[PDB]
Amino acid sequence: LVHKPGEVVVSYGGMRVRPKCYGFSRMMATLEVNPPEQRTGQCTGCHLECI
Amino acid sequence: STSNSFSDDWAGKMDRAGLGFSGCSDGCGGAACGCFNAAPSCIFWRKWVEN
Amino acid sequence: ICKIDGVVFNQCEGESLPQPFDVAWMDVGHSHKIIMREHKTKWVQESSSKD
Amino acid sequence: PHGIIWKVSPCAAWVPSAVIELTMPSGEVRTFHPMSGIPTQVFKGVSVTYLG
Repeated sequence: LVHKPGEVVVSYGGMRVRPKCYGFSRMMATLEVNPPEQRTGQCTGCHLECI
Repeated sequence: STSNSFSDDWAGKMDRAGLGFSGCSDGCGGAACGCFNAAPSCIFWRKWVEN
Repeated sequence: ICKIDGVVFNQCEGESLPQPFDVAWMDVGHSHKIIMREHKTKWVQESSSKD
Repeated sequence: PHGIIWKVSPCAAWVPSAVIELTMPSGEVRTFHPMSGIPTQVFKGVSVTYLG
């Protein structure tokens, strides 16, 4: 018998899945870009009166 | 334990600077944060007193 | 995360510079991969004849 | 010689609990026992808990 812990089973969200390969590595990905740039700076039209 | 938060650029190496504390904190990621990686960025800060 | 190596994953209305990201993943024989952060694994031998 | 085994579980809380037969809109139907303040092993995002 070969020296190994055997097959590995992983559960995610209560469901047990039997994957093909299991590993941890890096991967190129992008990020979210939110350029608000003073969406609502200052704008209002009102008036004043006396009672 | 590295507390020397001076990369040969701060103005702490003066005779009029005085007493201070070499502190530091992390940053943010994104186009609005100044970098191109959603990860904390190294941002150093130095405070002191004057007369 | 918005795009992984020119593959549409989410809706962000904008792409940024690719950056390495450490995250685990698994395959089930489909086209794209499935990344998972929080997962519980279990190693079982089962005394299979293939080993 | 015999091999009698007992199962003891100490507890001093006695919090109210109930059973939940949740049915997902997709068609799957499962059951679980939620607790009053303890996570109930969230299944596919749903984290319905009970309060006493």
